[PDB]
Parts: sequence; C-alpha cells; structure tokens
Amino acid sequence: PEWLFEMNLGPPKTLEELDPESREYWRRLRKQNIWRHNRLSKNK
Amino acid sequence: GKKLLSEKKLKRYFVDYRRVLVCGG
Amino acid sequence: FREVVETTIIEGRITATPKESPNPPNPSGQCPICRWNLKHKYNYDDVLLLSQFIRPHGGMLPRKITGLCQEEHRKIEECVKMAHRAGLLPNHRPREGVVPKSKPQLNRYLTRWAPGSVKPIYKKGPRWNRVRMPVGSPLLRDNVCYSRTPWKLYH
Amino acid sequence: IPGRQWIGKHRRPRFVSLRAKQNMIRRLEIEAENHYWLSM
Amino acid sequence: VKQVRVQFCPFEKNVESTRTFLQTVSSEKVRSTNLNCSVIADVREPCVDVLFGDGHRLIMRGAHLTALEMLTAFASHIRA
Amino acid sequence: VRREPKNLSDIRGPSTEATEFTEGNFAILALGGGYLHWGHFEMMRLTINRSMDPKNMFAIWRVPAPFKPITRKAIDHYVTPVKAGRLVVEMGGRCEFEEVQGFLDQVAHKLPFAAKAVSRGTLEKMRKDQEERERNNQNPWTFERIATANMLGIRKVLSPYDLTHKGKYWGKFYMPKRV
Amino acid sequence: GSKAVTRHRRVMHFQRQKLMAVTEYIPPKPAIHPSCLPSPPSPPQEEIGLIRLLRREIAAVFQDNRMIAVCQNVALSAEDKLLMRHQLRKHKILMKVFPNQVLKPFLEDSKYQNLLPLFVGHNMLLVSEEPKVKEMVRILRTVPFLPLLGGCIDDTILSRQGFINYSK
Amino acid sequence: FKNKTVLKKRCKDCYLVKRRGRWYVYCKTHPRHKQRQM
Amino acid sequence: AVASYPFTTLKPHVGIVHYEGHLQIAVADIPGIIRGAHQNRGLGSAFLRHIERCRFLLFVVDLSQPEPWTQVDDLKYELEMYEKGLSARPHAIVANKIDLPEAQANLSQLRDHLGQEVIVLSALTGENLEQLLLHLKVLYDAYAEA
Amino acid sequence: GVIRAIVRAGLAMPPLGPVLGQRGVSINQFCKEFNERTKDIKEGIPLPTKILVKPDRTFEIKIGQPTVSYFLKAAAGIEKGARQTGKEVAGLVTLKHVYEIARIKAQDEAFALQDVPLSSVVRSIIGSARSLGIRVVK
RNA sequence: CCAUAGUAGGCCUAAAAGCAGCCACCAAUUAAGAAAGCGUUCAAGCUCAAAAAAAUCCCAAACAUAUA
Ligand SMILES: [Mg+2]
Ligand SMILES: [Zn+2]
Repeated sequence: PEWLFEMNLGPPKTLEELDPESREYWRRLRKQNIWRHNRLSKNK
Repeated sequence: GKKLLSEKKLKRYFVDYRRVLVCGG
Repeated sequence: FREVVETTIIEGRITATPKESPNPPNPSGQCPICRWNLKHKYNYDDVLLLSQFIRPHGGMLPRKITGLCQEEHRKIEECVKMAHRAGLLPNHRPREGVVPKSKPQLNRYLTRWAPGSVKPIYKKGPRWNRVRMPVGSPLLRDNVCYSRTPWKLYH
Repeated sequence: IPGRQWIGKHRRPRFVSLRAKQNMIRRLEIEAENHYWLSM
Repeated sequence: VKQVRVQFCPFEKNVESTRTFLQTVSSEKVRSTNLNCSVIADVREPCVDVLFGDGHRLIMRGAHLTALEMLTAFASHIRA
Repeated sequence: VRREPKNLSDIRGPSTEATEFTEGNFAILALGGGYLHWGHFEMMRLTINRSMDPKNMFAIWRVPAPFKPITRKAIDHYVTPVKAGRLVVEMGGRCEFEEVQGFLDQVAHKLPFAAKAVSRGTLEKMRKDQEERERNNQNPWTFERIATANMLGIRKVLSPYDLTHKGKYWGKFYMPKRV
Repeated sequence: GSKAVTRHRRVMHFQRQKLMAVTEYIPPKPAIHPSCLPSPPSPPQEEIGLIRLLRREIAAVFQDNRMIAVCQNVALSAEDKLLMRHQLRKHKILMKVFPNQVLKPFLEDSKYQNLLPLFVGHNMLLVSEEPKVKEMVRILRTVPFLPLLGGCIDDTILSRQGFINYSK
Repeated sequence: FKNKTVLKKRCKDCYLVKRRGRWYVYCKTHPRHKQRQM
Repeated sequence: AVASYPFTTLKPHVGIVHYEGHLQIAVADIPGIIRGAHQNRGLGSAFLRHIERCRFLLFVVDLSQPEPWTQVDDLKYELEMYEKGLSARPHAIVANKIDLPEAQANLSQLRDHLGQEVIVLSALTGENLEQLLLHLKVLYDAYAEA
Repeated sequence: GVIRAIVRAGLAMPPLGPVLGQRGVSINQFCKEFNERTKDIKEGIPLPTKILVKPDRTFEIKIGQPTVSYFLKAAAGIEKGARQTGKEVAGLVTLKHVYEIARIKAQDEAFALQDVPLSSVVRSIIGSARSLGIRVVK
C-alpha cells in the first residue's frame, strides 16, 4: 500500500497552491466565505 | 410585586471585594 | 381564488378568478400600468384603477402577485391611503362582534399623514423660514399637469 | 436677525424665484447673439 | 388527537400541501409529545382524516390548501 | 524658527497632490479643506491599528506630519493643511472592500472636513460619472461659459480664481453636484 | 467685512447666487423610461465548478447504480438515523441526497424524465448494486410514517405498489 | 425608552416600527433595548 | 439553592433561627471546601472571610464517605492555613444524611473516633434537628455573651 | 438523550452519579456493562464510549473504539498530552508506526468511517494530530 | 438550499463538552465554522451562515388640477 501510504503532511494547500475543479477546493472556498462572514459579524 | 428567581451563578451580582480610588472635591 | 368553509369537512375551491382584458394597448410594457399607458395619469381620485389592487378588507396586495412596477407600487399604496382617508372606499372597511363608538367626522382629502399622528403647528416660523403643511404626495410629482403652475406639495 | 437684514455675517437669506431665473435667461441669450455678430 | 391518516398520490397529479404537512407531523418534537396520536402515510385529490377521541372526524382536502393553512386549521381543532 | 502669516489660500482649490492610488486598493478621499491636529492623527493610528492586523493588511500615511504653525494669544501647535481630493490614508493587502468599509468610513466620520472611504474601483467610478454628467447636461448655460465670456458683467461679482475654480469650489467647501 | 475663506458657509452676493441657480445641472429624461422597456437578455452564464462536479456525481450515481429508490425526507432524529444507516451498511446500500433545484436540469434530459413530479421537495435515494428490494421494504415497515414514492429498479420505472409485489 | 437620533439593533428579537410618526425599537427579551427617535 | 451536583451555593447564605426569648441567631452557609485550598484548588478559601466574624463554627460532615472522621481533620488543617486561631476557635460537629443505611453502619465507628459529643442529624427527614437547636442556643449563651 | 463517558477501561463509574442519575438510573448496571468489555480488550487503555439511554430505562452502550487523541501517543510510551497544543515537538512518533496504527483504527462503523479510501481516513487523522504539538518522521 | 460526525480538538481546571481563558484552526462524505450570537454549574437544548431649545402674543388670509 505504497500509494496509500503516500500522503501530504504539514501545511494544507492554499487556493494559490491548489488546482481548481478539485472537490475539496470548493469546500475550502465556502469555509473561507463563512470565516470572513463571521469575522465581519462581530463588528455589527 | 414578586422577587425574581435567582440563577445558581449569582456571584455575578454579589461582590465582596473592591479596590476604590476615592478623590475629594 | 381559494376559499375555505366549515360544515367536519373543510376544503379549497377555485370559486371565481377574474382575467385581464384581451388586447393590451402597449404590449412589451413590463408593468401592468406601463402596459396600459397609465404611467403618470392617475392620482388618489381614480378609485376604479385602485380598487383592482386591494384586498376585500382594505389592505393591499403584494408585488409578486400583482406584477407591479417597483416605482409604481409605492404610488398606488400612497394613493390608496389617501383614497381611504378621503372615504372613497366605503366597502373596504376593516374587519366584528364589537361596535365602534360614535366619533367626529371631518371631511379631508389629499392627506399625506395618518390623521392621529401630526402635532399642531403652534409657532410657525418667520416668512423666510416658515413651517408648511404637506399636501398630497411627492411620489405624485411627475404626474401629467395641464397647467403652467406645478403641483404645490406644501401649503 | 441681529443687525441689518442684508449685511454682516448673519443675514436673512434670499432665494431665486422662477421668474428671476427666466429673466436672467432672457438677458443671456441676448448677449449670445451679440457674440455672433462681433465674430465676423 | 387520537389518529391521523393522510392519502396523497404522486402517481397522479402532485400537490405539495399534504406532502409538506407530512414532514411537519413526522418531526420528533411533535411525535414524542403526541405519543397517544398515531400517524400513517399512504402512497397511491389528497385526503386527510383526523379521528378525534371526542367523536370528531376532521376531513380535509389538501388540494387547494396552503402549506401552513393546513397546520393552522389542525391547530384550531386540536387545541380547541 | 519662523512664524507664518495665515495664508488661507492653501485650503482653497482642488488637491493636486497625493491624489493617486499607491500600492493600495482602499483610501479615504477628502471632500473638503481643513487643518488636521495631532489629536486627529492620534485617533487615526489608534483606531486603524486596533481594527485590522498589520501582518495581513498594511496602512500607509499619505499625509505629511504637522508643520503649519498656529498663533494664539505666540505659536502653540502645528497643523496639516489638506485640500479636497487628497487620499489621507491608504490601505492594502489580501482583503475585501465590504469588510474594511465599516471601520474606514467610521474613522472618516470624525474628520474635520467631509471625506469618504473609497476603493480604487469606486473612486475611478465617481470620476467617470462626473465627467459623463458634464457632457450629458441639458443646460446650455454653464458657469464656465458665462464667467469666461464675462456675459452679464458677472466678473464684477466674481473673483479672479473663479475662472480656475469652474464654480465647483466656494471657500473651503467642494460641491461635487456643481457642473 | 469678512475673509474669503470661512469656517461656516459664506453667504454669497445675490448676483452670484442667481448665477448658481441658472447654471445648475439638468439631467436628460427620455420620452420612454428605460426600466419599463424590455431588457436585453442577460449575457450567457459561466458554468461553475460546483455544478460541474455535482453534474459528474449525479450522472455517475444514476448510471452505475441500477436501482434508485426515492423516499420522502421524514426528518428522522440522529439517534434513529444511525440504526437505519447501520442496517443499510450491513446490506451494503448507501444513501444519497441532493438539492431539488440542481436535480431538475438532469431529469429534464435523461433516461429518467418521468420522475420530475416525484422530485418536488426534500427527497433522498436508496442506491446499491444489488436489487435487495425486500430488505428496503422490510426496513421501511419499521417506521409507518415514512413513505416510499417509488423510482426505478433494474432500469425499470415503478412505484411502491409495484415494488411490494416485486419483492418476492 | 432612550432618545436616539439614529436607531440601531441590539438583538435578533429586537424589532423596528413606525408609531405616532416616529421610529421606535422594541425588544421582548431585553426591554432595556427600547429606543425612541428624537 | 440545593442540588446533587457539587460546588453549589457560591454566594454566602444567611438565615436566622427564631427562639422563644425574642432573640435571633444568624447561621451562614458558604460553598464547599477541599483539602489543600491554599493553592487555590477548588473554589479556594476566599469565602472563608465571613467566618472571621462568626462566633462559632458548624462542622457539617457527610457519612456517605468511608472515613468521615478524617473530614474534620482536613477542615481544621485548612482553617489553620487561612488563620491560626480558627482551628482553636470553638465549634460543634454535626453529621448529616443518616437516613441512608450506610451512614447507620458507619455510625458505630464515628462514635469510636469522634465520640458521643458529636450530634447526628438528617436534613431531608429532619431527624434530631431539635438537639442541634439546643446546642446552637447553648453555645450562644456560653461565649457569645459579654 | 445522548450521554458520553470518557473513562479508562480498567476504572469504575461518583461524577457520573448526578450526570446519569438526573433521570434516575441503576448506576451499578452501567458499571457492570462498562467493566464487562475491559477483560476481552487489551489492558491499560482508556475506553471513551457513546452510551444511549432510552426513556423506558434501557441501556444501549456503544463501545466502538477509543478516542484518536489518545491513540496518537499511545504506542509512544508516554501518557501525557501536548501542554503547548502546537508549535512544538512533544511526540517523536514514527510516521511508519503512525501509518500502521491509523490503518488499525478504522475497522468500526461507530466512528462512522464508511469511506473506502483509507487514505482519506489517515489525512483526517493528520488533521487531528496537528492540534497536538507532535511530529512524524520516517 | 442542509446531516451527521474524527471529537467532551486539545491544554489550564473540581467540569468547561463550540460559547471562563489559552493554543491549534486542519479535517469524512457530496451536503456549513474545532462555532458568529443565545442558553446550561458543566452537559443538554436555541438561532446565523436621517436632529434640535428662552423669555409681552402664533403671525397676511388662502390654495395641490382650465392650455405663456
Ligand atoms: Mg446566516
Ligand atoms: Zn430584542
């Protein structure tokens, strides 16, 4: 299970690093959306 | 006229210790 | 329209739903007003036009249902308020068991504000800064006028 | 108005009537012709 | 308050009023409280029968009814 | 060490300096002319620093430190003259307009002259609409034509500066609605 | 007299004020208002990766899984959801749920077209590779309130009344 | 009721109305949130 | 406020006890104390400030615990940690929750260790409450006068 | 009702007393149930569990697998977690053995790891592990 | 438009389980934040994703609609 063993470690991939059309790219996008939405919510 | 039922954490209201800087007129 | 009646058996019936006149004068008019070439051509007086846009009890129908132009929708509700206050809608009174007490009658028209809502003008200002009493609506500014003198909205 | 109604820091405001605008347009379009005839 | 039975036909013409009424009454928050009451859905114009213990049969045709109108009428009958 | 006679001419007229976006998307555009005190700057630094983290977003002082003296019955303090159009404070980084506008316009509210927090896009937008409005006009008569031609003998009433001012400036005040 | 620059708005000479009145901006108004006129059709939309990805999965789940069993989302509690999920995991049948609005476009132009009336409101799909219809109906009988709207088994479209007799 | 020139929200429960020709803010959870236009 | 979960009654609670001679004796209830408490473990010993003014102490001990005799030892140790004279200050030891059979079982060893002087009580059933009231009054008349 | 017990396998039920007894419970029954699954499993391990309690006074204990958090430092020979909670190296856990233990974790539907990619499981574990100030080598 | 869960994220605490504080903020599915605001001792339960005030008594009367 060499290929299965092969896995990314350390930092998660940013939008710049990441290739779009990826499933988890859109997960990250919505994460970021709700993050900055929550960040602006505190002010009001 | 009725007294409001109190929460267990009423230490929020009740204070036993306070540092006060008093200044005269 | 849908009606609900109690006998128990309750159900909805499409009893009677009216339809729009077959030949619109200006097709491609997005508004129902813009369609019939009425844009700046009615005020509070024109109750027949306004009767088509209101619920039986006197309240007004929403934009999505009535299909109204956004800018136009504000005009009708303003005209209808004035229409009510003038007393041109006696069959669209508010909905009971209790009887309303005898109240003074004062004939009014072109009434901008709710009549229990305006504080009396005790001290009016100087000539150069006088406090004036509103008449009619600003939304009705752009209506067709047949006189040189524009609509005086403040008295 | 404390002092004179026309002069000083504080004074009773004036406003341009529709007639006073109309009058001024009449004068401006007269000198518009004047410009033309002194052009050639 | 005793029994409720609902008939709706997705095979035939589809009306969502009774259909939406299902998930309103299939909630735990209502089912746990009304443990005495029993709910059954049937799939084959839609029919709602409420069999009260008070000797009342609430019969409702959910064709020309509003989603929430269904609930309001039911509420008025059960609460009394 | 020199005292200056109060030359109010500095506040008059459009800003020709620091009217360019520099390594920043968001800035506060001055809509009027006034003198900034040190107190203003104190508030500026405090509010901006406490609002957004400097690691992700950066703020730039686009206005010089106060140096115009004020004489009071002898010189007491220093002020900064600003004409209408100067970007007072620049802001840049990986950020959005919607989330910055809030504190930015709030900070601009306290300013002695009228001002607006604007992006690059929004600033350029309003420049475009103004210059569209002037060619779009349905009035034959502009202040420009009359003033320059000396049409009604209007120069008797007008100032020499008015010809340059296009009638858009009146004292320390800038009128954007004026064409 | 006063200075040319003031802290307050200076009062103008009347002549100058008359000038300001005359040289005001006039906006052009068209004979026919542009908002009331029919709009040009909107420029064609850009297909987002979201709907493209979703496109792939729904196409895949329909093509690969021979049977699709449509049942109304009954909003069952997590406590009661687990047992159903575990029962189906033992029977190697998995659950699929999608928004109705994004489900519509496919069902417009596919092998399955007649399920568009079925797919109104909240709905989930029982998908497998084996036609264990008996197991599906068996676990359905457990909860009376929960209905089955039908769907298709072995690429043949049918409702509940057909599915019950097919189970044998 | 607190007199405020500009009216704000302090809650989700908090709601605006126009009564007697002025804006008000009413609040059932926290009646301290009440505001009156001046 | 009374509940099964520990660390209740955070605020000190005063109730007075009426008597026939038109005199009132005030009794204070403070939150639970723990062995240590000098390292601010638990709720600490901050609430102990009231007890300085209190003329005498009520050592309330639960019999649910296997060794209730060690309870008073821990209490006297922690009071000493706060203030030296508090340990030497006069008191009464009161046992609670005796309606439970395990308390009745451990009662014998309580008599062995603590002695007869300790008064045994139930709060829920109000068992032997009267002896408490006698003891409260007697301690008052002893060293709360002059 | 949902009830969670995070107690070592070789340990009995007093704090759980009020927590579970707020609805009135035979605590002895729960203790017996918990201690029954201690003997068959390897000794010296905590057993975080997810018990279910129905209103008809019935127990539905789900033993499943202990928390991943423990399993990060379990085979290391240390019994203390990350105080710093990141930005540090406290666990010198070998990546090879980390892979091995990650593989031997996902065998239960209690954790609801129904994903056929074991690679997806391990990267989720890495996401868990980054919370702790640990490191993986070789 | 909306569901579960690695997970009471961990540490400090007598317990802080999303919400005492601090650090990390990744990550399963296809389908929301190691949670933006409520609520619990802790849990459980909820939601969200456009200004003006003073002193004898307000101060023309009035009016929106007949073609410069
Ligand atoms: Mg939201
Ligand atoms: Zn509120």
